[PDB]
Amino acid sequence: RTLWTTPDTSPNCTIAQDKDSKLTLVLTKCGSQILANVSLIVVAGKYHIINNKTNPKIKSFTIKLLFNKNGVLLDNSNLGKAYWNFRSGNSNVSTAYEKAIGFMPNLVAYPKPSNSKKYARDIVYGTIYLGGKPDQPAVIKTTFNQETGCEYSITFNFSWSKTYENVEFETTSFTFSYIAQE
Amino acid sequence: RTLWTTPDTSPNCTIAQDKDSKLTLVLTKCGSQILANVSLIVVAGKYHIINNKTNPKIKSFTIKLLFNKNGVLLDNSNLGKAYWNFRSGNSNVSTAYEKAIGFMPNLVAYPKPSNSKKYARDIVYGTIYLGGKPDQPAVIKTTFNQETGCEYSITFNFSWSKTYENVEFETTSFTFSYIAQE
Amino acid sequence: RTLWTTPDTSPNCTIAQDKDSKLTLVLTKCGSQILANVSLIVVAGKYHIINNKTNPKIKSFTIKLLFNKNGVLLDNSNLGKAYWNFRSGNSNVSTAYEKAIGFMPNLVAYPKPSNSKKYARDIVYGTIYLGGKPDQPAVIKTTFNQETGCEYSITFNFSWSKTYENVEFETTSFTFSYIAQE
Amino acid sequence: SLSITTPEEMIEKAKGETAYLPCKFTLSPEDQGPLDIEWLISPADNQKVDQVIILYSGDKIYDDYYPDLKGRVHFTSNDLKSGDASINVTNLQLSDIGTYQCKVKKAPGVANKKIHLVVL
Amino acid sequence: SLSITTPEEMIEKAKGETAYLPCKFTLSPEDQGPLDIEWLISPADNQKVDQVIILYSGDKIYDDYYPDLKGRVHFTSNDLKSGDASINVTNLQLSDIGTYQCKVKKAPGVANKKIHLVVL
Amino acid sequence: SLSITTPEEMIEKAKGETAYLPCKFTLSPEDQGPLDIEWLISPADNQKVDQVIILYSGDKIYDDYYPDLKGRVHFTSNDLKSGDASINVTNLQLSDIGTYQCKVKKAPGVANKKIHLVVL
Ligand SMILES: [Ca+2]
Ligand SMILES: [Ca+2]
Ligand SMILES: [Ca+2]
Repeated sequence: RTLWTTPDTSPNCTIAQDKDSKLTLVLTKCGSQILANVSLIVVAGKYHIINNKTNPKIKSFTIKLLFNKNGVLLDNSNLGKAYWNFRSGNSNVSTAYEKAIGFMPNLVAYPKPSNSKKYARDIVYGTIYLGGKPDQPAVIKTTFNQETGCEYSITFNFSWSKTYENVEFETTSFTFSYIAQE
Repeated sequence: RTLWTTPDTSPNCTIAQDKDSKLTLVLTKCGSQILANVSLIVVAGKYHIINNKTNPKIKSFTIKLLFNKNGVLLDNSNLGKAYWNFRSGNSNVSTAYEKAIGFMPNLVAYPKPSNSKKYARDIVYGTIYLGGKPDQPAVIKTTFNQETGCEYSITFNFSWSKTYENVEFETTSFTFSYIAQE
Repeated sequence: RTLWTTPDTSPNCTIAQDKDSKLTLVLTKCGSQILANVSLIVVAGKYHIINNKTNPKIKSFTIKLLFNKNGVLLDNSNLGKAYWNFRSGNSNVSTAYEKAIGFMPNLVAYPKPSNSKKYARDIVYGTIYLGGKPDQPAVIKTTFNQETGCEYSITFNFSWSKTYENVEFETTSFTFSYIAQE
Repeated sequence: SLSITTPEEMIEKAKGETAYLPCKFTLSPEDQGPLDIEWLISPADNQKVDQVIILYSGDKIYDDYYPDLKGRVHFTSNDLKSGDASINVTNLQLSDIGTYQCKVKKAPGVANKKIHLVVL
Repeated sequence: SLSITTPEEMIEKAKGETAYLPCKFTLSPEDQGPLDIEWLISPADNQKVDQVIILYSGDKIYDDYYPDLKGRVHFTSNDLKSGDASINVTNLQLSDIGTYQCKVKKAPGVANKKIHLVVL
Repeated sequence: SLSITTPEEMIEKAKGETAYLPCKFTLSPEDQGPLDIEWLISPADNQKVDQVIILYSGDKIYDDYYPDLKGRVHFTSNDLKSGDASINVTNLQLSDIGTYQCKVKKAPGVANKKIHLVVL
């Protein structure tokens, strides 16, 4: 089964201002591993067009998906709920889902912060390319169960080192996996 | 189910001259995502032994898989049809397949070129290593549904930046995924 | 089905000294491909804290998983057998497994060394990050069926180029796949 | 299934006038999800990806997008949810020439329309 | 299911004394796998991952881990497998203040305990 | 299942002579796919991957491969498809010493043979 944003979402993400981005996220359950595929298109606001000559300190930003005990996406997530659902064709089923615990990042594999620092294994790094250009790398750092105010979380951090000048922030796609809660 | 080239193909690919290469491609259907694994061994011709001291402008080449509306591989693809089929053991079923639409890259996820530029998310980048050597990186850039004269396409572009001197073009393997048509 | 080390193993690996490391390895069978997820935490001994100012020649080390004809892990593997098993919840079934041939790396895809050199496609490279820090890359090189004294093998080699000074060897996670024996 | 009238359309208007860009849609019984309307433009620079123009989402209008159209684009219907996602573009400039896309979604229903706008 | 008595516990002891860190566990009928005990400490440096202290695995004790505790930590029970994974820490130092974790496993059974140790 | 006669074979011949490298195969009823024959050599440089020598594929012969053997290698049978994938190598050189592999495929059938050639 597949839980996703659909493959051609309208703006569904809010980073710096309402609906400034399109997060494409597809989660396919392969038993105890989730096979995940992600990309980002920023459509407006601070992160839309990167110019590090004019703004040298814009180098990193973060998108959080926060879930309750039923695996339902919380309102204060950067990702919006309306088009986050189980798939039907190239869209979603009409009714909002009530349960998706089998898609949640495993809390024993990836515990919440505690007196223990989270191990690095709770993170996956990938390198993506802005505008599909081989000389425009950026890094997607995905962390499982980092966040407060939720039962489960997936956090996507986007960062880069190069001094980009008028580069539109729209990325290639990256596949990863993680251990499912059940 | 698995659609593949087999894991030890005879020459099955034509880039610069007939049957000059062995593309190993395994597609395993995980519902709405295809789990894909790829490598290349060049066996003859222009891309077999790279020498950028003698030939500084050989830096990039492309292999295209073109499919019709039934997901059948077209004759003008770089990949040959004879050993591209559903698996049986370590080989293929005897009869050529008639339908593989469930293995095709999704056209809503990855539309053909139009008045709209294709988004970067229609591409996945991976870094592979020639001869398995850690100091011999090359980049595999895979694009979904870029090509004309077909219903669906997967394009593999191989490129490098280093000045390689007498390096045989045979790569490590890379795994990626993509959204399936159905 | 999932064959794993569990997601929070006690020390289960012996590199330089008994039980000096925690290999986290999850294998999920997707028909003819295994979806694999790996990380390493070194807990004691030579590879625990890297200091290449004091020890400039510590740059690479290897962990071997050796399997018999039934896919059972051999005693002389670096990975221990006690908590390598089919999953039950966040742990393992009580009884040691007798058969896991469907999780073994395919011998036609990845033949043992012979008069033929192994092709580079028998290897997958990934870049992981020590302590989750973006400026602390290290390379995980995974080779299928390289080793003697077994029917099947998976070898994980960890190496780095930077001169690390007092960096704890605990890694981010990497996903790959490989062709299954059956 | 969900569909839009005249899914490919040519429209010509004179400089300085207001273009009416129709996007009239018909829902099917299955379309019981949340209504979502998105308009995009393909820039004259063919190396630039499409840009968002205006949205209707969660019964609210979002128009802080494509700078060249800011303030000049509005939904025309007083009852958009009943099947009318049309927009107008005021004070047309020659630079407004291009292909505009209307995307109408009401899960699981989906449809798209493209308009080739010519300004004389 | 497998459980440990007082799974969160506060213990205070004076400098120079021996701390007894209880980890008494109860098995359930399903727990028929190999017994595995692991103790860890969270370093005072919050940027450092947890460190192994001592193990009981394959009916053997492994104690070549956390240098600051080397020689000072021992399993206390003469019959650990019957439900007693407790340890002591001798000659307590102020630097021994921290959170200690006992992990008890007997597949498929799993349980953990945390102890906040204060040295006065 | 598909098999080849003498799947490991030692052959010795004198310098200047022609070596006959047998690859006689037996099909099974299931083998109803396209016939595919590939010959390879393992170079004397053990750090170099195997190289293609000659192919029979889609009822055509492809021989533009291993330069050291170009023009010197030919399929011997006048009816290869009936079970005879043998090749010869003319004007043997000492440098022709090595291990040669014949791969016979007729999906789903598969078999391989290795020949250790010694030139005296
Ligand atoms: Ca802490
Ligand atoms: Ca265009
Ligand atoms: Ca050799």
